[PDB]
Amino acid sequence: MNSQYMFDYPAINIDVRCHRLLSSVSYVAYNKFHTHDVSTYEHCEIPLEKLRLGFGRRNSLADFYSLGELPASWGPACYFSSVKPMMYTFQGMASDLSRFDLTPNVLKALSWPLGIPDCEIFSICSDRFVRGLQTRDQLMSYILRMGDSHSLDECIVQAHKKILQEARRLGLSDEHYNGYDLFREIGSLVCLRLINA
Amino acid sequence: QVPTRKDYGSKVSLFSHLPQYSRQNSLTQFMSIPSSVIHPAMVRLGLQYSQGLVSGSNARCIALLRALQQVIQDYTTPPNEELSRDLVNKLKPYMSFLTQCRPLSASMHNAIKFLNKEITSVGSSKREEEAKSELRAAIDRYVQEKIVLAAQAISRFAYQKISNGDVILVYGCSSLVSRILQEAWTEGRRFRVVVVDSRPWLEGRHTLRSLVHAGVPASYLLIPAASYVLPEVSKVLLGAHALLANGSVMSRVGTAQLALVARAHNVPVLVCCETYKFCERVQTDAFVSNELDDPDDLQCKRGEHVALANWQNHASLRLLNLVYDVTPPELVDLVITELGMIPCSSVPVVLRVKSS
Amino acid sequence: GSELSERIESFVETLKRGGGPRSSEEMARETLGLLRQIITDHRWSNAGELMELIRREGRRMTAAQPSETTVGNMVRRVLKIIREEYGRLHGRQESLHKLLTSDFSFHYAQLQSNIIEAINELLVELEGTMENIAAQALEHIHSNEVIMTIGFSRTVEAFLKEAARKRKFHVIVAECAPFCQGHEMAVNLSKAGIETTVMTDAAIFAVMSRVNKVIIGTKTILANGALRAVTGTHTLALAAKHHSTPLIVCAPMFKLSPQFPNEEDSFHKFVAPEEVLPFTEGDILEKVSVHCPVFDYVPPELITLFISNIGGNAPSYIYRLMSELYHPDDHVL
Amino acid sequence: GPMDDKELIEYFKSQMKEDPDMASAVAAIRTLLEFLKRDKGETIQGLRANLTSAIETLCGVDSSVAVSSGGELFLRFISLASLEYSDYSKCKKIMIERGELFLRRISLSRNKIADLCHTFIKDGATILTHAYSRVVLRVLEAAVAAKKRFSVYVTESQPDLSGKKMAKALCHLNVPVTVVLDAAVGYIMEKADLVIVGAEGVVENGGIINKIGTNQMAVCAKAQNKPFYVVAESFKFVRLFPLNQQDVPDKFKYKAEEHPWVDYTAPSLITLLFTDLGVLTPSAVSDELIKLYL
Repeated sequence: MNSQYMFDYPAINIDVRCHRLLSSVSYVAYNKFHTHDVSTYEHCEIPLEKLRLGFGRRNSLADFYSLGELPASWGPACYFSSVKPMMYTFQGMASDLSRFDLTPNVLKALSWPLGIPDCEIFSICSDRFVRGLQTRDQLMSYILRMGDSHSLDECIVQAHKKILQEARRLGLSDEHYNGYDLFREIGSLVCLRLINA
Repeated sequence: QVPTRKDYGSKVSLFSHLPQYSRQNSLTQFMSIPSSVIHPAMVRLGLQYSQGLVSGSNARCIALLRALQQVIQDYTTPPNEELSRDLVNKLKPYMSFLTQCRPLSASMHNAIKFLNKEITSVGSSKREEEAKSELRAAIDRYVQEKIVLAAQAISRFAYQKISNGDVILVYGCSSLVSRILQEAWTEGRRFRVVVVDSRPWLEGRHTLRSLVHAGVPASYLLIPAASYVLPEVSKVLLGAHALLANGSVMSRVGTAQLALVARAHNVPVLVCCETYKFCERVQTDAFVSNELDDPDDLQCKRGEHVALANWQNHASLRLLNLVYDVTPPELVDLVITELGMIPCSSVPVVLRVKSS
Repeated sequence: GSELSERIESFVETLKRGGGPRSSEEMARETLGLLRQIITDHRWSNAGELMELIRREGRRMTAAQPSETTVGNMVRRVLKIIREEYGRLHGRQESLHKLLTSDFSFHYAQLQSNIIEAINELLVELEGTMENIAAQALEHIHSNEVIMTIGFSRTVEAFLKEAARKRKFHVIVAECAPFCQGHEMAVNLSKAGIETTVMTDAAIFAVMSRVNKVIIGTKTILANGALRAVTGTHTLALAAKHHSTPLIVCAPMFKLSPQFPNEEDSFHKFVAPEEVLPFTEGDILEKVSVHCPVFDYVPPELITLFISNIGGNAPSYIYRLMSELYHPDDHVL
Repeated sequence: GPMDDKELIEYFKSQMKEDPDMASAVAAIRTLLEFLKRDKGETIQGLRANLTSAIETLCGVDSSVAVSSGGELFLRFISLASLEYSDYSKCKKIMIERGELFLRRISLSRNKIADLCHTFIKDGATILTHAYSRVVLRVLEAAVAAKKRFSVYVTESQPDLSGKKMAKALCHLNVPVTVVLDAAVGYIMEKADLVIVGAEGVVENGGIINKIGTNQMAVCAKAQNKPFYVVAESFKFVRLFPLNQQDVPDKFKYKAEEHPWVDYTAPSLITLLFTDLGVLTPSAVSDELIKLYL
């Protein structure tokens, strides 16, 4: 099956002492057919060990994992996206505080989604940041650390679920958060929480 | 040395070239205690082989490989000798004794060939403990790759061929078939299973229990009534003891008959088998190569009288207990292996790519 | 030079006039020896000249007697050996893999020695073919079996003689009319203690219901698994298929020909009508058409198993063996 | 990104319309390679995902088995090329070169099939065909050029009368041809000497996916001991294993009362297959597919 070939494999290392810190995923050469299907997001290969491959052009990412499936490829990196493309606010603001480091209410507001204050999403959403082969490890590690699972696909599903939960809490509409760019959603939510308090 | 097991009863003329033993008559009664000419692990393994304490082909292969690991662990090299030759020459009588206890299965033969190739490949300059550890690791890796990952891949492949609301007919006991059905039910497929069983082993009951413990609806019947149930059957799924170079399926007796009756009812036939059970030999019928079990197992108590009791009193009476049969490749629609979905005619091709 | 030319002319005339080497193995050995002498004596610089010379000689021998496929098979085997040696000494099949993932003028001094040693190894393997085939007799014959044969096949005779050393069975031999060579097979098998029956081909169907399996030889094996056998073998195969009786072809690997059954009107060998209708019939011979085909075409679907020096195989795998022996560019020759 | 869905569909349709002789699979492979030419990507993962989406939308344009076969073959070609070169620039150059060579090789498969298949046609033979097929037309042209005389029967193919088009194309080169109903397959089988058909897709076990009326003709030829030959190109080798007619994917049956457009023919009903690889038994297709995928 052509959909099972893997150029690189994500090796996950999880430390028991703290899941939100030092838990990482590296990428190693595979160059062979994997046992399961593969999903592509921002040049990142996710094995579909717990979810199944899906097809179509559904509007939201939730429309896929609500059926226990994941799209073959979605996000800005792909020319034609299974999810409906959309834009999020406060991207320029995120690029602005990309220079700001981790150094009261602001810390509690920015503690999301890890629960421990962090400012990596600002560097993620910065305009100087470019997506390629060198940024797979850090982005996938952030996704892994945000969720609580040993599988990347489950971590992505949980990340989108918590994004939707925070959007419900803050009163934003569901249709404006579909999962096209998870990290842009995280940055927009963090910026909204920061400006709120 | 090791004495020769005595044949029991009178054999059919067409099957006079095959051995036929008695379950009660063991060989270790003529062997020393403690065992000296035969390693104790091999003695115990042959004892459970002859008594039928382990029966499945995968189970027999796993037990043989564990006993071989124990023998290699307990082995020591003799002065002025080489590991590669001495180990094989020492293992040969153990395999002869095991064959005397019960004829070796195809998976057992393939495992023996693999282990002999691995032992012959051990370098002379290699240290004894390093060589033993490498052999044990090779045996463990062989078990892992050829059984567990192969079964997982076969189940993943067979999930795509199982749909909601279909009827799957299974025969006897096969770990691969039960595993496939269990994962298919687990992932969310909804179906029912029809279990076919035959005397005197009645191994199918085993599978039935597994299905009952998995929540899968199941039905039970004997092989002669199979033609009654195939009209409602959507597909037939069969395990295989071996796949031969001509594409024929060597399996438990009654498999070829079930395939023929399914063909008469226009239902697809799928055979699941790991690639390590593929054999280079060919066989056109069940007469040239087969196993003769204990004829006394055919005796059944129907009412208050056993008609086959003291059957050896009648000079012309013979009791035939065939173990295996051969299904021609034209009676099998699909073969499921860890390599993918292939036809029977592709069996030699796999044999070409696995060897080199 | 002159001696090689005389040998080639004698071989061609013997093929044209019939007779010569009765055994197929003997004919293969003579063809290999002739090709080796051609390679040694004739002058060539690079692989291309040698291949063209071998192609011309093989074309001549094949045109001498098209029904003798062993000579052409040997020529193509030698050509494939030359190609393999040149590729091994110079560089480092058509498939989807080759299609997706993307010159014999060079001269080498040691190429000739490699070709000669490969030919010698091929001859050595050829010498032990019959024993290799016969060593598998016990795996296919059980006690008190009934075997049916047609004509006189030396490979089948060796098979049955080896099997009879340890098992008792019955053999039925059909006399391949008009040249009733089955009588020689029957008397030879009876001399070895095997119980044998002599019958005509007209009874092949009648007794087929009491036959356990059929073991036959062949003259040629086609690329699709079809057989060029003695006449009457198609009827025997049809009768065996009617009763689902397994049919075993004991044929060495050197009888495989990469040709296909597309060729017509040259497949069967037509001989003088005297074998079928004697000249003493008289006037009625003026207005009667008499045809005596020697060979018959057997479709691959009527064959159960092929037993060769490399083991047992299904007909559906024959192509792969044909891919391992001959280059696709040498089929036309 | 570059060349969105509209441009891809336009290029595919333009390639199909400009050269009506070119098959759908060849046009799809050309569109995929010309997409590969201008991608402006830096990673092989995004390239693979973009090519997969392009194949998805192309199969959305045309519901034929051959388009999907070409898409899978192109994906395997990309994976094989990536396996040898790690750097993306060198890999892309090698992919472009190998794709040009692949297009050149697949553009002349029809002539090879004709030259290898016309020998099986005898003088005075009666050829039975099912529907319109460029490969069958080419093999009959090659047989005619060999100064051979034969007659051809063709069914009308009721859904779309491509049999009439085949009959006119055969009359163009002065070939005695006859048009029969789709219900006259069994009636006329006894008069035909051999049957030659095309195939939209060759499945793993050696069977074929073809026009809706192929299975009837194959079964009728089997019932009367008539040879059944299939001419098909290499790029139509699909890794599909249907068990019956219902097991064929629905994306190929419809949109191309109950009116399926294709059917499956088992390998046991096929005598030989004529491909650019040569004359093969149905068992060789599975070997080829196994060798391709490691």
